[PDB]
Amino acid sequence: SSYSGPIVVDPVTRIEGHLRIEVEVENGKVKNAYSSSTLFRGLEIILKGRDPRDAQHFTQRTCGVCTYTHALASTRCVDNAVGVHIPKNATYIRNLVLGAQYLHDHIVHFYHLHALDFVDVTAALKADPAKAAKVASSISPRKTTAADLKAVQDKLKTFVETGQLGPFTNAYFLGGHPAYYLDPETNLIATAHYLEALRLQVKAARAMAVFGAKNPHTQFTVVGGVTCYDALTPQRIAEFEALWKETKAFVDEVYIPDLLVVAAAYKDWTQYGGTDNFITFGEFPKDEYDLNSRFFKPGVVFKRDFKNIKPFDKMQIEEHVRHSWYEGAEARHPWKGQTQPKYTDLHGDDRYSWMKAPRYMGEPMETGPLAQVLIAYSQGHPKVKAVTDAVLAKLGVGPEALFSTLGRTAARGIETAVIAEYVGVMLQEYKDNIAKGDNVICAPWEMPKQAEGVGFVNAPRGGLSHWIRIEDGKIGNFQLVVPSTWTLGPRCDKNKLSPVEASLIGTPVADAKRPVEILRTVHSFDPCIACGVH
Amino acid sequence: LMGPRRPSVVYLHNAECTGCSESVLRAFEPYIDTLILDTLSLDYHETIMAAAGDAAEAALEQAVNSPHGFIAVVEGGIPTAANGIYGKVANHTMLDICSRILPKAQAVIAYGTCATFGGVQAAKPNPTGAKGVNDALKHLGVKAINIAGCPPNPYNLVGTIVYYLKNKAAPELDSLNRPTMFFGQTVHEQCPRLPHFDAGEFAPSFESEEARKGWCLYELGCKGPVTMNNCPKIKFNQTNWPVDAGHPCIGCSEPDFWDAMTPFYQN
Ligand code: SF4
Ligand code: SF4
Ligand code: F3S
Ligand SMILES: [Mg+2]
Repeated sequence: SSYSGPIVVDPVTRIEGHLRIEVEVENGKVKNAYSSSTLFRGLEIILKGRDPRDAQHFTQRTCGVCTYTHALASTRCVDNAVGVHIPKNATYIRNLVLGAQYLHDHIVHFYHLHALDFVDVTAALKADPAKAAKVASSISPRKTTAADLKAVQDKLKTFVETGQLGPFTNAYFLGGHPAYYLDPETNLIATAHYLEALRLQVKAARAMAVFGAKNPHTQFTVVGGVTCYDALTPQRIAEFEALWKETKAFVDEVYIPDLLVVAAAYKDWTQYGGTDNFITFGEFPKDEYDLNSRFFKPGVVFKRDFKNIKPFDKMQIEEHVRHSWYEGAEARHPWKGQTQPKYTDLHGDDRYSWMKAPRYMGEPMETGPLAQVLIAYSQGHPKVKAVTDAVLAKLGVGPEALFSTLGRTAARGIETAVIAEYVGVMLQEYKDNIAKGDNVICAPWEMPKQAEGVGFVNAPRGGLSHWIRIEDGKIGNFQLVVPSTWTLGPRCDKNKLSPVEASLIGTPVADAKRPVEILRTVHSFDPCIACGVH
Repeated sequence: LMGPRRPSVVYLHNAECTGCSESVLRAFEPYIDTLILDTLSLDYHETIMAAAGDAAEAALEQAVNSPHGFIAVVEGGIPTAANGIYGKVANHTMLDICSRILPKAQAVIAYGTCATFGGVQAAKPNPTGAKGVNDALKHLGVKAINIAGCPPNPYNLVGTIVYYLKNKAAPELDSLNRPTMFFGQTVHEQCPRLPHFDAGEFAPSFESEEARKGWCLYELGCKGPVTMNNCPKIKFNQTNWPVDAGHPCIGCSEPDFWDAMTPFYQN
């Protein structure tokens, strides 16, 4: 049934935002790909002329999945422009909320966005719950009984028997599919944990609201620090701590074991969806002005040469428009950025996306968990090395396996585990700082009439930067360069395929009508199209 | 996707950030699993649905043309400039999609300030010509219940749906088409700092001792006096809201707030 011809997936579901993937297939394998982002909003246009203090409120609305991240990036950017050094406690609180965001985002991604590419929920109805419970109890220190899993099966049976399949309507697995491999019991375990994760994520998000007012779209950051004096109180700290502990337990006892069981079943996915080059900005600073003070450090790698990690030079970023729906063909550094929409329809004048195409020293760069993890590993990060090595050993694969769709998915779990533990270290440092008598959370500052600033966040999908030019004390230019822009933007003016496009070459497609293999790879990057385009 | 039994919901994503969808995932008592398994049948939702591509489009068609009827929940503004091309799904403009689907719904809920009033992409100079659902579709007779905020409190969505299912009618609506049971009071009249406002006790800066003591945030830009929402009462995530986190209200449940409430740090 080895198909030759096009496949279009539009909408790509189980992402944030509006993505169209086009591929050409020859003899059952993808030979070419296009990543087409089909919504534009124009937040950079909207920002022009406004008060720099307002930017974070607008830019947070770039994305409600990666909520907080853009508020943080804009506030770091304006902090930097005005030259304010925020208080230690503001760094701690901002870092703690960011840690919490990573845990929420990655848990929801694995279960609620990615897993239906690999789990046949309807096959869970055939499972033996007693066998399933034995398997679940062998992979986690949390013990699960047959009755626990039968309750899930009974609920699902009632739902399926109603004939109203809801979000499972027309799923690629219905009726069976040759690329879906799990046995019924493993499908039941995963489905049980999918459902569990729907309630656990409420707690993971609540942790952000403890200090950050609300989720989605936090409201506690200002130029110069944070506003939440209540965050200094033992009661709020204890509330945060309890939510964090429960979230961490879920990561350690539910997510990571399930990730490993699925990866083991899909070990052929080490052979697809690799990429060449990696960029990361580092995260969780001790010093807001020194990226190398961050718990994860910045770095750049070309052609998988992890022995030669290059320093990150912010001046080597340019955003291309030749294959994008903007005027002309000239790439721009974001301090000289331009956002001049000009639609030509799909492939009109060889343009096919609302995303710009960021290039670093002219090269397309993957960012996100795989970049973070591999660069940190290669810098000798002891926590990243410990977890990564244990994952490799459990799966029985060498390090080359990480350069793949499976590898990327594993890296997301690795980062989650490492960040979950590091939140506890940050929390203790914060408590210790309060105990020394430091109760300051915001510092005074003055608006310059003319300035340049940049803010860097390594968000759940990778390296985020916001760039401001202040003119007459107003926004002269404001440019966002977002992780999904790097990963899922189109080709550049050298016609280099973007990471997602390149990674799709070689994908086998068993059934062109139900191209789950394309979704596996695309979802492994965790696309966010509102982010990528803004 | 649906047949008899649980009421069918078709959820559409226009020009949006998915923060409104994320807010629904925060539903508490009932939680989202209860809502999707017991209360409703969520028959189209691009963020969480299994099907993609042509199979997703077929799921949407099946839900919209069902003889049992459906409720539409709409997230995001509708880009109308340049004949709708700034926003497409399955190569159809969002304007065309909503124009075809929403007149077929038994009821429409516009969820979030983008869908209600146009939102962030409609702020000046509105390069995409984004409009709220009722503005964009006036000419087709669509009158969506507006549940405003950026994002709204998910309590307000669930409460509206439950009311509609029980009473087969919309609750009482204000002049912006928002339910009075949630949007009848200003944020400010419900705020714990109101006694400081009354006393002229304002924080002059975020670093000030007055801020530390919880003085009123009006001088720092608080829009609570001009904003209708239930934030201080219900709170978010069962635990907090902006002013209790020390930050002014930015007015996010009001029309055109991005232009009307700015600069956010002035009054
Ligand atoms: S109302 Fe706010 S949170 Fe909801 S889609 Fe619009 S920008 Fe996002
Ligand atoms: S903080 Fe805002 S909502 Fe509260 S009393 Fe002052 S002006 Fe009103
Ligand atoms: S900013 Fe919005 S969430 Fe409530 S406190 Fe003000 S209406
Ligand atoms: Mg940009």
